[PDB]
Amino acid sequence: TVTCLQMTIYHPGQQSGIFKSIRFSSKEKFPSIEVVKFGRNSNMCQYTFQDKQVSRIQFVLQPFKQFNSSVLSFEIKNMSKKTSLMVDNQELGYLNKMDLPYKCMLRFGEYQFLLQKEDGESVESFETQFIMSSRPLL
Amino acid sequence: TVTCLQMTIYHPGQQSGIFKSIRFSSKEKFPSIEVVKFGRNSNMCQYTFQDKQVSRIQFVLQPFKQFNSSVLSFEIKNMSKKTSLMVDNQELGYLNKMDLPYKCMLRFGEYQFLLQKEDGESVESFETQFIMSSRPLL
Repeated sequence: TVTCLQMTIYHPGQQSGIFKSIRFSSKEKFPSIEVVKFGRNSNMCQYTFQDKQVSRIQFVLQPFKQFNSSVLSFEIKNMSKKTSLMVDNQELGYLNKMDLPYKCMLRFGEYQFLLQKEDGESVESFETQFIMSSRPLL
Repeated sequence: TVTCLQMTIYHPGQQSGIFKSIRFSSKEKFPSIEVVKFGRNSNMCQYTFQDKQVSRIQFVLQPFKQFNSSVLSFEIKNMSKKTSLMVDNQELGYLNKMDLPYKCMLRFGEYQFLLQKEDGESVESFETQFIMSSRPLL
């Protein structure tokens, strides 16, 4: 099995088309070499948001392995200078990083990201899946 | 002033042409967005080695900021499934990571890397410098 990071995302103005370029429901597979970027720039970020309130690159997610663990984990790093990044009740400034648990909440601007990791056997590949939440998450 | 990572490298086959692609003595600037990659593949790594005992991508270096401290630090992560990576006295398997102190020793295969962080005040970019050592470092 491939480890998939399910991301349930919400924004108060999500119907405006800020997720116009995001492909939901389906799974997309990445190699373990990849650093997945989120932001406003389509040339830099794999996942783009049609929103001027989001930095050119908002933050990045990359897979890693905890010591003597045979499965993937994910580390996050804030790439935004003006906007902070809330990993539950821990605030991340510019170029701050943190190892994500199995279940955590992401907040930046007025975006809400529910993050749940479902593990697999693989360590050389991971998948992502986006689900748009109709109601707020908090 | 920019934070520079000075890397002193040693390998007994350094005269054979392993380092014919590495520009020594110079400084090279990198944005804080970029993740530095070392390995055998010239299309996947910024700094490449001709040795066939080096994996496609040996390991990665990326900048970040520890909490409170507004100066750049560096995280290393082994990208080699086969060859383990030694940071001072700690072994790193595939996708194992570790944050580097100002001065530490890297070791993979027959390679030896001396890493020293020369702090600058800029957090928007960093620089690298390669120094060759006639004598082994350990």
